[PDB]
Amino acid sequence: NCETSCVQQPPCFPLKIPPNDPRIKNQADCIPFFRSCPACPGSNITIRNQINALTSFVDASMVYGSEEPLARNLRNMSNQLGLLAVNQRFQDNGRALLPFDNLHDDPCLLTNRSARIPCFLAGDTRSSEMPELTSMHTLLLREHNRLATELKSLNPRWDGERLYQEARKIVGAMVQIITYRDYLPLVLGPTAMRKYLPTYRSYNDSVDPRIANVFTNAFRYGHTLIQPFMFRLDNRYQPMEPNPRVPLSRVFFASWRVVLEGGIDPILRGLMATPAKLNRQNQIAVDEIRERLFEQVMRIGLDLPALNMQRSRDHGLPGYNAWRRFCGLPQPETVGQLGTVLRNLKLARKLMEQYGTPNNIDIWMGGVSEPLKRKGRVGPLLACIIGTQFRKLRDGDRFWWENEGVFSMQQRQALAQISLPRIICDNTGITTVSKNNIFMSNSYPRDFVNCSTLPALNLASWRE
Amino acid sequence: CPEQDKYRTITGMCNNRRSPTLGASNRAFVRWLPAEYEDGFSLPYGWTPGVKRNGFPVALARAVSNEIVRFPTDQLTPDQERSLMFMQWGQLLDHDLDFTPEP
Ligand SMILES: *[C@@H]1O[C@H](CO[C@@H]2O[C@@H](C)[C@@H](O)[C@@H](O)[C@@H]2O)[C@@H](O[C@@H]2O[C@H](CO)[C@@H](O[C@@H]3O[C@H](CO[C@H]4O[C@H](CO)[C@@H](O)[C@H](O)[C@@H]4O)[C@@H](O)[C@H](O[C@H]4O[C@H](CO)[C@@H](O)[C@H](O)[C@@H]4O)[C@@H]3O)[C@H](O)[C@H]2NC(C)=O)[C@H](O)[C@H]1NC(C)=O
Ligand code: HEM
Ligand SMILES: *[C@@H]1O[C@H](CO)[C@@H](O[C@@H]2O[C@H](CO)[C@@H](O)[C@H](O)[C@H]2NC(C)=O)[C@H](O)[C@H]1NC(C)=O
Ligand SMILES: *[C@@H]1O[C@H](CO)[C@@H](O)[C@H](O)[C@H]1NC(C)=O
Ligand SMILES: [Ca+2]
Ligand SMILES: [Cl-]
Ligand SMILES: [Cl-]
Repeated sequence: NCETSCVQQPPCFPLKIPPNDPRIKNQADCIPFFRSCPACPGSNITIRNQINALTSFVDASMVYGSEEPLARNLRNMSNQLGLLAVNQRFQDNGRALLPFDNLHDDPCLLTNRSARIPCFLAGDTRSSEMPELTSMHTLLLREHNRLATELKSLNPRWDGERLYQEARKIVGAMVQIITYRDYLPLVLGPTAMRKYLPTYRSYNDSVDPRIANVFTNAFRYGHTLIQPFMFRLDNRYQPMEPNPRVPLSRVFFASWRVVLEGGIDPILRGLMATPAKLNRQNQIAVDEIRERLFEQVMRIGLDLPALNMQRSRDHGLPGYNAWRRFCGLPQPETVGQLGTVLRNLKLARKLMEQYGTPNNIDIWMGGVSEPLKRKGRVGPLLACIIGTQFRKLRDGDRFWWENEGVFSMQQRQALAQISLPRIICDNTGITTVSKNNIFMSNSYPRDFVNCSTLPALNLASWRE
Repeated sequence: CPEQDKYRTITGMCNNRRSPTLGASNRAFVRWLPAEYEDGFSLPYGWTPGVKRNGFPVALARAVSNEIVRFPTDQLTPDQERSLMFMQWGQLLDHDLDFTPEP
């Protein structure tokens, strides 16, 4: 049992405790860690590699699932309306909630012993890790059903299957548009955006669309954005008393907070009107994830940054310099050289003391240490890894929304009008949302607008 | 692998017609660089006490976190140009791209 043992026996790779740890005084204890499943179990021939359980494509598989039995189970098979299943026990001000999962070992039940609210069921298994993630999953579930209803009235001749697939296709396209038009320019900054994601031309069947092993660790740069609380706000965007700022170590797997503490509208409001944490070289990640990760469901609070580093070792990822060289970036060999790259000598000194050489700095650690690119939230190394991955997911996807034959010229012109704030308007009781760009807008009322001003998705070009 | 289709499969299979598992679920990640293991093929760096990586001792992941990541919560800097929605879309998007299973 990796969960309770400190013995390093496969598949356990527990994180050891250093002397003078600020939290774990018992040096015979450990932070539990299971090695990722090998692609070829027991082999002495193959170089160990890991598995991606999901479709790499930006296809809303977190909504629909990446496996056929699960995809079937998430659908409402009780009629021919092509809808996804909704919670049968609870509603959110008369609006759909995700169905519950029928888990034997449900972590969500341990977050509030009396509430007895189990984990939700979505396309991806992690849907209940934080209520803000649950809210985004619920929002998209509602958007599919809203689309499947709006298509039934336009085309009464279409059966269930056609309604489900056509709504799935639109949802998939919305995730692509929001990701590449609004999200990625703000992650990468404009120079990295032009370098790694130049204007789309067309599908290219020679572009490998797989997720690279390094991306699974590099995309964890998001851990530096995490706030130590979940912020909830009322219809006037004011702190929702009681508990408007719940510590993160009290929200992990707390599906009950979505059912009994106001639904998803206060959560979405808090996401829109609260600023993200800024990654700074001496303020990398908060103690709610660094000291108290999942503490109410486990024997010990975990350390997400430390888990990231142990994971990159588990995955056999090369160090910082090898990745800088892969990207065509200079490779600092010493503390003085690293100081220049990081434009921060104190940070270089700290890194060198730990690692001895920039060749050994773990990819996440080195990546998040780099100064941020102008109007971006990653340095050159992460911009390269992330930008290269997303170009492959776009140029390598036959069903990319702009690819000839996926949608008509008219359907594409209609899809270009979508936005995440408008999705929030059509599926919640929220009447005042963030102005575009939703990822930039963070101050109420300065960056907020009325839903009526936002154009809706015109489905006219879907009439058969 | 059908010659003509209108919708994606659930597994991602057949998106690439020449190599139909590419981007499909439950497959090995692609590698952009050869892996680096203590024994060259399976054991992670830090697995064996005393075994150095490229001439240097392996730092404990928890020690790196304590020495480099740890900072006083009261000091947190809010990002004037990013919403928490920027953080949440990231995790949501990540959950459309990869999930690395464990035993
Ligand atoms: C469809 O996409 C294909 C993939 O393109 C890549 O991915 C996309 C997302 C973009 O990022 C794009 O920039 C990427 O290239 C694309 O095919 C690719 O085309 C390039 C250019 O022709 C090919 O590069 C050539 O490779 C050969 C072979 O060696 C390579 O592989 C080995 C082993 O991994 C490496 O060790 C090498 O360093 C190379 O990477 C080279 O010999 C060749 O270089 C020589 O020739 C050029 C001029 O011809 C000189 O400038 C050089 O100095 C050398 O003398 C190129 O580097 C690439 O291999 C190929 N990839 C695949 C998978 O086929 C295709 O062109 C796109 N089609 C359209 C219409 O867009
Ligand atoms: C609510 C905020 C977030 C978490 C809680 C959280 C937690 C994790 C954990 C526990 C893992 C697995 C750790 C391990 O290797 O043992 C994890 C993996 C990854 N994350 Fe995390 N994460 C939260 C938030 C984010 C954000 C905002 C991210 C990106 C913008 C982000 C990304 C990822 C990714 C892609 C991974 C790897 C997933 C995989 O198995 O392939 N996380 N995070
Ligand atoms: C667990 O959830 C329950 C609700 O099911 C919370 O209980 C409420 O607590 C307040 C005081 O804090 C009381 O006024 C309510 O009457 C309680 N409701 C019920 C139904 O008991 C409880 O606070 C949550 N527990 C924790 C530890 O957060
Ligand atoms: C299926 O759809 C009907 C009509 O919208 C709804 O009343 C019912 O609750 C749905 N079933 C499930 C399991 O979501
Ligand atoms: Ca996917
Ligand atoms: Cl249910
Ligand atoms: Cl890789």
